[PDB]
Amino acid sequence: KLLEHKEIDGRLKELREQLKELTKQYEKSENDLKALQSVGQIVGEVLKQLTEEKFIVKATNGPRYVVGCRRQLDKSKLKPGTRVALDMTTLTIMRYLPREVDPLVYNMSHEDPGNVSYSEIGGLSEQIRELREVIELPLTNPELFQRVGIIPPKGCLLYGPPGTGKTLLARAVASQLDCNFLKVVSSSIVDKYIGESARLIREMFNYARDHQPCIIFMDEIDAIGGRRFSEGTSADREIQRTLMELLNQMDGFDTLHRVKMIMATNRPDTLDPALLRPGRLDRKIHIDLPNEQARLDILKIHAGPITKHGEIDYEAIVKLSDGFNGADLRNVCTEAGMFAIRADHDFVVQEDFMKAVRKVADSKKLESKLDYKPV
Amino acid sequence: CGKTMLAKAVAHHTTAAFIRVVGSEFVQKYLGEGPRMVRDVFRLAKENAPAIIFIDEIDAIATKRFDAQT
Amino acid sequence: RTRLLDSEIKIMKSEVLRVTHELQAMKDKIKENSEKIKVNKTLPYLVSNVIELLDVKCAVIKTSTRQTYFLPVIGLVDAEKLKPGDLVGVNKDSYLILETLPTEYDSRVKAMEVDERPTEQYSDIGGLDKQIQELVEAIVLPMNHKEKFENLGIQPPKGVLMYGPPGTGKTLLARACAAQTKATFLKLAGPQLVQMFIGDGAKLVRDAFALAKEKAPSIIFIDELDAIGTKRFDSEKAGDREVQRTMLELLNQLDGFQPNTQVKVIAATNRVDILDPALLRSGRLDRKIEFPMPNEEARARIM
Amino acid sequence: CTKIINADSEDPKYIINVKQFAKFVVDLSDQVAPTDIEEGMRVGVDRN
Ligand SMILES: Nc1ncnc2c1ncn2[C@@H]1O[C@H](COP(=O)(O)OP(=O)(O)OP(=O)(O)O)[C@@H](O)[C@H]1O
Ligand SMILES: Nc1ncnc2c1ncn2[C@@H]1O[C@H](COP(=O)(O)OP(=O)(O)OP(=O)(O)O)[C@@H](O)[C@H]1O
Ligand SMILES: Nc1ncnc2c1ncn2[C@@H]1O[C@H](COP(=O)(O)OP(=O)(O)O)[C@@H](O)[C@H]1O
Ligand SMILES: [Mg+2]
Ligand SMILES: [Mg+2]
Ligand SMILES: [Mg+2]
Repeated sequence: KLLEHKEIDGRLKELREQLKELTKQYEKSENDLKALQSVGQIVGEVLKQLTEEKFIVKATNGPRYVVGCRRQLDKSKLKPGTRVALDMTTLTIMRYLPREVDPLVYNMSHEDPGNVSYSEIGGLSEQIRELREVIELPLTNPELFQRVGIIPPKGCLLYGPPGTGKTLLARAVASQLDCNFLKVVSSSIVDKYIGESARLIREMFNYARDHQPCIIFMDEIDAIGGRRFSEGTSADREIQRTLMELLNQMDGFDTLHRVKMIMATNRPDTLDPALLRPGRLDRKIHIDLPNEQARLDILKIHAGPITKHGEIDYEAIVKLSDGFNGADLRNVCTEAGMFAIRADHDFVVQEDFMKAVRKVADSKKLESKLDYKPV
Repeated sequence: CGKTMLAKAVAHHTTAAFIRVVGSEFVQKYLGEGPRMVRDVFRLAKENAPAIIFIDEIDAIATKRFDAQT
Repeated sequence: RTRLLDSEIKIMKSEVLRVTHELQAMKDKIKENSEKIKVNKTLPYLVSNVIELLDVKCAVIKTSTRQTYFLPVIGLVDAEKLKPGDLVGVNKDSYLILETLPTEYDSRVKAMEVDERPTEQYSDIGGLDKQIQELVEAIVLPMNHKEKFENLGIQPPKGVLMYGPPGTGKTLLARACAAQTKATFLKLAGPQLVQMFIGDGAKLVRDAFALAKEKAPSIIFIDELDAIGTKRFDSEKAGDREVQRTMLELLNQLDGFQPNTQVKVIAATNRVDILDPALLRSGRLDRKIEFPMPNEEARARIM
Repeated sequence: CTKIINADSEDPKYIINVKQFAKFVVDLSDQVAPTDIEEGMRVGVDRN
């Protein structure tokens, strides 16, 4: 009978399993035994080409060198401008490389999983169609402009009082592109080195030409914008150099095409007239305090998931809401539950809303109330 | 007022070599790169041709006040 | 029983191969670990930053001697757990990455953290029981009844502001709440966020809200906010600008693009008209409570 | 002489910093205890 042969296989197959799994722990650890012999390579840049073999480079360290190559590495393809790798010891060219993508901008491109939409914004749909006209319409249908004979605008800015939705409106656009939408906080781009503030604005807009349908968003430009000076401190010397690098990359000696720019500020009083020029910023979109129909709309957006009882007169809340923002109407929906959070009412009565308005209404007695005007 | 525009039209109908630099790029990070970056522009305008240099936004370079401590 | 002696010969031969199999892996680990500890006793690690991770599986790093390098072979760390912007430990001579270093925190932010728990109790604070309540419930309740705000369903309030005359007790609540909740309390001075070099005060703010991002129960305290929060102004020929940069990030790093509900901000000034209205909007600083002078009965209670 | 950023758990593995040059991962000598090598402290360090 072969039944005693199946009993003997339970030891041999358990013996051959101790050969493969124990050597697999020696397999991967043998990869590191010879992976520790590769040597790093100097990253350089090709300047010109003297002869077939005489090349001339400059590292990203310092001095300029005269260098050779391997005889197999496509010497016709090392154009003056490309980025290459070198040898450390003999200092020769090993390998051509593509461009670099400077990880401040990689961590600027696609780190937003935010999923807000045009349904959440309310009250300013006139400007939403206005803002769509520069970033969505000629990107899909360019021929109508070519038939009339004018060029679509480069970029536009958004100004208004604080808390009307200038940041929110760009987040609606941000959930549409997801790969070539560049949002900038306009204060991460500055550091204490010599030219590193101006290297980013070069290399952001170099990344914009590589992904041709693309949007640049520039929030709170009053950090980097400024007017100019008669040179008071030594800090704003090299900010105006960072600022004049921005002005040139917009409309100096370049077909600024398919690269749209959206900018936002609380006060445009402090902006350089060279930057509010109609060559660089084309349209000026004014966002205001919400109307009573708009205050009706914004309130209903934020009163969605509120477990209430159906007696809510939305008119009287708007009737008291005078000169409010789009932001404190979120506060009223927030603070109405703060009266429900005492006395343990899991619902929200209609009475707490008129309580909620009258506490917000006098807390903004201490505001400044200056509208603002771009000049 | 057509400052950059008139320089475009000159660089289109010219027959001479045209060298076009942005004047906020001489401030490199490493020391000494900038003065090397100046002197080989004019050397390249020397060896090449009866050329033309264009430099824009000289306010990035030529200011009035300085400070020899930073 | 005929094939039982032939199948036992196949079992006894393969089982003897297992004795040489465990001896094969027991012998392979000496020569591999003799060089593995060799590159570990190259313990000086020239730390760097991963610039980009190639595909033609390769990477470009920038050492903190301002030197960039290309490597064809990555090393002891694989390519999956890495990303551009990380900071690793690199061999000196081979320039080969070895470990993965955790975090990047300024030591001035580490001084901001309390580890002392300054004990004060609410009975030491007489005559402010309206203000005591709405400070606690606007901070402590989103830390201990998270579902209670989600039972109804609202966003909880974010950011409080206390203001008034200078002797009315504003630090005194902040030292009270540091003794009550057992969370990450983190304190700030007003003019601490002002630096000589540019961008350092801006970098110092985002390090604090990233450190309080890490400790997910945490509240952050700012004392004398009018040092940085002074109202902006348009002027030619002169004027400070650099202090506005630290404010304009503190606007953004608090509220705006990529919001979060994990940290709570407590701000304390004594003059309000100095402040920029961009940080009194509604959403950056929500609850603006005032501390009046004691009327009559609190003065009996205080002394 | 240098300046220490931080320690880490389970190991000495100290992160160090110098004036303009890089940051290293270092170790003690035998002559000093790991007690008074607290974080944010200037220490003297050999050149090799
Ligand atoms: N029209 C609106 N509809 C719905 N919500 C709004 C509207 N306007 C503002 N909000 C609310 O206000 C909050 C703040 O929005 P946002 O930050 O965009 O204001 P802002 O215009 O950017 O002000 P600032 O530029 O000063 O930051 C958002 O959470 C948003 O929910
Ligand atoms: N004949 C013209 N004269 C002046 N401006 C014109 C003329 N035709 C067109 N323009 C407009 O003037 C704009 C500005 O061109 P240009 O950039 O040369 O001005 P500029 O003086 O260099 O301004 P800036 O120095 O701020 O760039 C052009 O984009 C063009 O739209
Ligand atoms: N019940 C109380 N009400 C008001 N102030 C008090 C009370 N008890 C003590 N104090 C005093 O108030 C001081 C708190 O200072 P504070 O007014 O917060 O300074 P500032 O407001 O300028 O930061 C403490 O020194 C304390 O002695
Ligand atoms: Mg905003
Ligand atoms: Mg011009
Ligand atoms: Mg105080």
